[PDB]
Amino acid sequence: MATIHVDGKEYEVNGADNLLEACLSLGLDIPYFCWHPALGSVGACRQCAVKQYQNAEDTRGRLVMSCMTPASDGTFISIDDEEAKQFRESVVEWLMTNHPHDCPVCEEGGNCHLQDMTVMTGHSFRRYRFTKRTHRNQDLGPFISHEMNRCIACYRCVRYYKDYADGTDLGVYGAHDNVYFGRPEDGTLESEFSGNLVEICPTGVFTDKTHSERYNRKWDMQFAPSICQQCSIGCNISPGERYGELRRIENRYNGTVNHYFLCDRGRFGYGYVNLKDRPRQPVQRRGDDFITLNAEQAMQGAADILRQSKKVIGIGSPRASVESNFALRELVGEENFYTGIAHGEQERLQLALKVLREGGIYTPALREIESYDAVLVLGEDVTQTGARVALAVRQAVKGKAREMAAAQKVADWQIAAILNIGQRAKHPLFVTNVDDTRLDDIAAWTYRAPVEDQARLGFAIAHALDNSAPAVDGIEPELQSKIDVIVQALAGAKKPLIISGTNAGSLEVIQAAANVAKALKGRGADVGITMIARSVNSMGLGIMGGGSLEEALTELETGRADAVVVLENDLHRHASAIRVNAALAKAPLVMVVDHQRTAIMENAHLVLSAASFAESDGTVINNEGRAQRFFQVYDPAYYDSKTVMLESWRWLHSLHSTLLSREVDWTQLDHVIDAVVAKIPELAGIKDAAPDATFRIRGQKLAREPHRYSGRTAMRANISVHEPRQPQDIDTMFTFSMEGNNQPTAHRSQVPFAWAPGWNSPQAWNKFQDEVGGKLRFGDPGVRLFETSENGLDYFTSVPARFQPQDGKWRIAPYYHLFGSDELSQRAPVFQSRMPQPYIKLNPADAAKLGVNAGTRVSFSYDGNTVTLPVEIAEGLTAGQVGLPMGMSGIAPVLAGAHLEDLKEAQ
Amino acid sequence: GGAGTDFLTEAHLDLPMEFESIGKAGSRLGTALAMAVDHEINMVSLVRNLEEFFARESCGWCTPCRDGLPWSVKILRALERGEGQPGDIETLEQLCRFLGPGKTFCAHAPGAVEPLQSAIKYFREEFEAGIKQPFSNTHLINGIQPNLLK
Amino acid sequence: MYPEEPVYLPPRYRGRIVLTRDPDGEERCVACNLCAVACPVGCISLQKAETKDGRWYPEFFRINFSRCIFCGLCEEACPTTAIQLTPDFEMGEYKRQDLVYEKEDLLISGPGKYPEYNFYRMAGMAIDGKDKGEAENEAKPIDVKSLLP
Amino acid sequence: VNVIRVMLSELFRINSHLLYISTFIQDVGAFFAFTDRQKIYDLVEAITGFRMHPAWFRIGGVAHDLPRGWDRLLREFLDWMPKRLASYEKAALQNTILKGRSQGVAAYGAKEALEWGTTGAGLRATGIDFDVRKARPYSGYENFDFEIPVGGGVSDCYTRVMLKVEELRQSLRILEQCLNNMPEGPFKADHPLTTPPPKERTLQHIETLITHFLQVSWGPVMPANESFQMIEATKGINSYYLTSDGSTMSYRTRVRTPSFAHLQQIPAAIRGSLVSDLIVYLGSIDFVMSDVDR
Ligand code: SF4
Ligand code: SF4
Ligand code: SF4
Ligand code: SF4
Ligand code: SF4
Ligand code: SF4
Ligand code: FES
Ligand SMILES: [Ca+2]
Ligand SMILES: [Cl-]
Repeated sequence: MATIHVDGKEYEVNGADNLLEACLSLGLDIPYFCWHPALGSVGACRQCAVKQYQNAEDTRGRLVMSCMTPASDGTFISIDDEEAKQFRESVVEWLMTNHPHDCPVCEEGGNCHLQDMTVMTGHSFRRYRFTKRTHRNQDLGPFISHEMNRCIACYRCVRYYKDYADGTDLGVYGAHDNVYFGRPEDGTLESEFSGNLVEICPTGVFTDKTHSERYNRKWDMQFAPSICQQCSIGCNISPGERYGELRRIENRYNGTVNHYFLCDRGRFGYGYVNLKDRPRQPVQRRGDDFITLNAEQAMQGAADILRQSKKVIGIGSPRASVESNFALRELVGEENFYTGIAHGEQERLQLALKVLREGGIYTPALREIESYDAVLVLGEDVTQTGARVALAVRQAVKGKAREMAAAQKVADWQIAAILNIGQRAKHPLFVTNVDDTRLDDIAAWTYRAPVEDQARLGFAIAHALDNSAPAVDGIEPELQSKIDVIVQALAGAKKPLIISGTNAGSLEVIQAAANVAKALKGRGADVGITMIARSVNSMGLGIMGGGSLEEALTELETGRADAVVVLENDLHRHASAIRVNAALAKAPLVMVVDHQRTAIMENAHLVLSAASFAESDGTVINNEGRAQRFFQVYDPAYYDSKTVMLESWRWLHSLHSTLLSREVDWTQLDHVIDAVVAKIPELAGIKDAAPDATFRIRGQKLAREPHRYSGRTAMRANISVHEPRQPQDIDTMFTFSMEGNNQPTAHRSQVPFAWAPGWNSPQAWNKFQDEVGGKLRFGDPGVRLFETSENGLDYFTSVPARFQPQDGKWRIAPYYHLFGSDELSQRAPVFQSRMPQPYIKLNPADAAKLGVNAGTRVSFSYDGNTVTLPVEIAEGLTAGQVGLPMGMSGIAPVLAGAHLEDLKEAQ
Repeated sequence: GGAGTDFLTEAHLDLPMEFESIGKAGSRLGTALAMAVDHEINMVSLVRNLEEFFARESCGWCTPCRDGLPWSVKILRALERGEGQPGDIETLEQLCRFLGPGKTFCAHAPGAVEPLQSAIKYFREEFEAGIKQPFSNTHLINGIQPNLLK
Repeated sequence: MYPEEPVYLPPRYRGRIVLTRDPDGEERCVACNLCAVACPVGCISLQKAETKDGRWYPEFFRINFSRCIFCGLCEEACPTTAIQLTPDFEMGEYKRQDLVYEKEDLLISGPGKYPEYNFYRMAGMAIDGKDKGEAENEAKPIDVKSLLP
Repeated sequence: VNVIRVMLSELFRINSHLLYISTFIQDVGAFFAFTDRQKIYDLVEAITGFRMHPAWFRIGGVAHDLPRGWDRLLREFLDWMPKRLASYEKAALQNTILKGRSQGVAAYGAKEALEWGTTGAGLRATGIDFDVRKARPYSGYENFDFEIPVGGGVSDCYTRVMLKVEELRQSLRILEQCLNNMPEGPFKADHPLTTPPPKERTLQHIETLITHFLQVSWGPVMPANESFQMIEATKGINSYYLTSDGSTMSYRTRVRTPSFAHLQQIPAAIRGSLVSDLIVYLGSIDFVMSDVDR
């Protein structure tokens, strides 16, 4: 767009960018701290100084800040000007005057932007001889640690936590050189995106406590490109391992999905992988005797029983991969494969898929959501189910300021100006839930009502946008006025966005959202539809299909099925525990393939030690239908040779072979992928999700370990002074070593970790992108399985009737918790403190009627079981409804929409 | 005209109080409210007072003004206590040039170095009397022979 | 002659590697893993651990002297003068597995060649004994709520 | 640093020659290296802490400063070798057995030396005066007064060994100038890329601690370029062709070693002679298979 002249050499850059962003994207190295590709430019640290000349004849220019200077055409700048170099070194020296001598004992060592810039500025000699300022630290909760002494006052944390994530508990206090960055008081950071501070802070003030316990330097970590498995958003992550334990989860830049930010559940909810109660070897239960078997013995014995079984059924899971679920389907037969999900959950998931695959409306990617000008969330508590979508919705709401600023011809990178021009102006946002939501602060209106009433609102908005849409009866004049504001806001929007999901527990809320989106599409609008699922591969299981858990249980209950192979499913989160336990007790053979110790395992005849995402390779499909491949991070048997933790697809494929040929076949991942694409045409893009195992970079495999990995001849010396053979990988293109390629210019899309000479901090992603803040140079990884259909679905004419409280029955309202609702994350120990204490929420009036107050324990019966829970008062909750923490052990997510009966004060 | 204006001498007393005249003299008119310094006042202690104010009135937004002014105050305090070490005046002058217009985010620091640079320009002898000790920022670690830079 | 007549080894002789303690009797090691990465053979393995006070220390420290080349790159890399090559040359063994030394075979009871150096007296990280502002060239914490301008 | 790096180099140049001259004389003729070699190792051990593989030199200087008392040890050695050397030459000069079994064996002229890449005493014996220390001065060798022993046109086994004896005398001269003119100042350069940085500052200064941390961990980042330094080693011209791609590790490290070329000339210089002559030739060529194979 514009022609600039840096140090004589001429370059073509976008005039809409700043010189820092432009030159960094050209590969030129300019030190910086306060500027962030996502937080914009402020001009505080004054580190990106560059000399600027007025013309080609100017020999005496001026020092300007590249981040606050436009990359205009005809710009003459010099990064190597002696004065610029001297000033840039002086800025670092001033920051080093009051900097603590705690490199050896800080957790950012080797991953510190400040260390990288000190060296880049060539400042190795101290002249300052006076005292260094000190600050007392604060408690910031169980995930983030505080060390204010290591601060450089770049203001990045407050700009991200408050201006991007919209948090309210982080701030800047004090004045002059006594500026302090932290909470107004000691306590837990309340932002669901507080973890991103560890990568945002260029120093070691904010660090990860989950890693600090078993801390290791970045050069000693074995990393693998993986997809987060805690919700359905499918964020790219870089899990790291040392000594056979997952040590930390870092963000993997996906310019199409999570870009630079993750959420707390995915960043700090991995400890379940390091649980010491996990199955490590195949075990058989003979009466009350447990026998540890080997892979070969386990396959032969199991196939022998399966060969003589009348009907072998298989139960899959939304947690399992596409390959793992497919392997079970082939082992038991498509007719005998059942999705381990409740009938209702499957119906809602399939309806959500039909909308995205046959609705004729585009489904946006996580980053694309930040470009819509109006958002309607129907029944989905995103902040607690798909947190990263809530962060994207926040950036979308901030568009009004950006539009207002562009009208005044203000540069897109000048955030301060954009914010002042904007003030409290925001794009229209409307959220509906059974009670309060975390997005209520930026929402124009929040409709707190039973799921049925929330759906009626959707049908109503649709009728108002298109009379052809089914009309709703019983809307009170007061609500109608509120509905009109939403209709005008969506009608006036140029790019509207409708967001729903299966977490509401209502099929109507998904149908209502489909009608609203169809209405806006008919009015010729760039409408977008987003559906939030519940697990990492919920959409994948939905595309594959199968019977329900209820139908699988009935087979075992009628006795028609004698053998049940359960795959990575506890079954108690999808069906009654009494029913599942009884059904599994009538089966001659019960085999469980899971990587976690579940309750159903207690009465299983055989338990196969499956691997977790860290020790496995496979493909998962996110809510947008993007098939993304995860790769094995480390070999589980490297340190403990006895460990026999194999991928679920490998276990099931080998069993199928032993059942048909009496011989074991541990195939390669590519073969299983080829089988899926051939048998299931819908899951065909999974082949292009990532290159095969034969992919190489100039003959070199991709590497998982940094080039300075240490301990090669001493890490396992305790077990044997004889160094073990490098674990070999036949499934992926990654080597379990450093003898591979991790070049920032390697023609690939899967980057295990970001490192570039001179850039050891997360700022090294800049060298792996086409343009800083853009996309990976050779494309972002992942393939959308389906495109927008040419034709759409007919309007759903099933408007539900208004909710009516019924004496005795108590509608269970779904309350979700980022910390607690997910199954695996709750197993992680660091989450115990963050997770909420057990409760039941009641409308103040209902509590008064039952003569109970806050704290009063109340007894109630569900599946023939009396449960006691402390009462919490929820004013927003409508009467006739009770609030329960969905997903929390005991409260199965299926309880949503069910009814409690004998609700009374306990004892 | 102000604590943030460059000091002028008796020779500049015959200059008209206009924006251009004082600017050419090497200072700024400012508020036109002048202040007279008598011979009984030490320039080092006077500028130390000025810097102590300018340094604590900083808001803390940009490094040059937030971490550079506090350094000068410490050097000036050492000089007035007779504990100055060689290289102090050079650091003061470097600060004056690197905290000048354009380098900082606003003009608080550009004007904070105006009194300092002028005092060193017309009364350097006062700043020199301060340096009485040899330069040393390192103690002697036993077991490690030091790199003797010459 | 040997072994009846001992051999004079100069003070800088690069021999058996030992972990040392600070003048206060505490281990000088902070488990930063600088000696290990700087090691050209990879014969050093350690894991960071923290005392309730907040002091970093090696939960385990392993040196495979079967691979060690006694180059002193690790001793040159400590920011704490904990790892030091001492003047000792007699380390012959019968089984190679016994050439794998742990902290019990490395941590001595003294400061070693460096007599008086404590990194924890230079660090800004507070530990039992040294609070914020009690390190070298360190001012005392000034609260942001202070009344002084 | 220049004078320190010359001093240590000349100590090892004497050590290697002593062993080479001793072995040749022992086999061909009838010079105890052990004793004289131990005295050198004692000074090297006092300075480096190691004997055969000092690994003391660093990028920007030497790992530590000269240990207090180095001057005493050096003076003692420079007062012991003078006489010991006199014995070494006398033998070769008057060992008729050596002269008879070495003179006119594996003889080659300038043309053969140039066509086979022969460097060191072999090249000088042919009369070609090419010593890198004088031809392309490095490490401040131009600040030292020494002569290059040159032959008279024929590189035979005897002439090669005799030049190595005359080299010992010149090395002792450089070592005396190092002892009497050791400069006072830094043992490590004041450059941002000196590795590791002065330890005293690393132990007490954050800026130097940061520089050390990264230089000993990820490594020193060397900007993309190609460098080359040839030096006069103990057996001939040794060079390092280094290529950086802008990282903390070399993209290519080519080590040209003189021994590899000296072993390729053997077929052309020993053809027509007897096996006994070959064994004498193998001895006259100061060579180690580690230098040949790398
Ligand atoms: S923040 Fe960086 S420079 Fe500061 S002590 Fe920690 S690792 Fe060192
Ligand atoms: S805490 Fe981190 S992000 Fe915040 S001002 Fe300090 S260095 Fe910058
Ligand atoms: S939004 Fe979902 S996929 Fe992304 S980090 Fe959070 S839990 Fe993981
Ligand atoms: S120069 Fe202005 S913006 Fe910068 S620290 Fe001083 S008062 Fe703040
Ligand atoms: S011995 Fe020294 S370098 Fe190694 S981990 Fe301990 S403190 Fe760090
Ligand atoms: S002396 Fe050398 S080889 Fe031995 S542990 Fe230290 S760095 Fe490694
Ligand atoms: S990065 Fe430009 S002023 Fe800080
Ligand atoms: Ca694998
Ligand atoms: Cl209604």
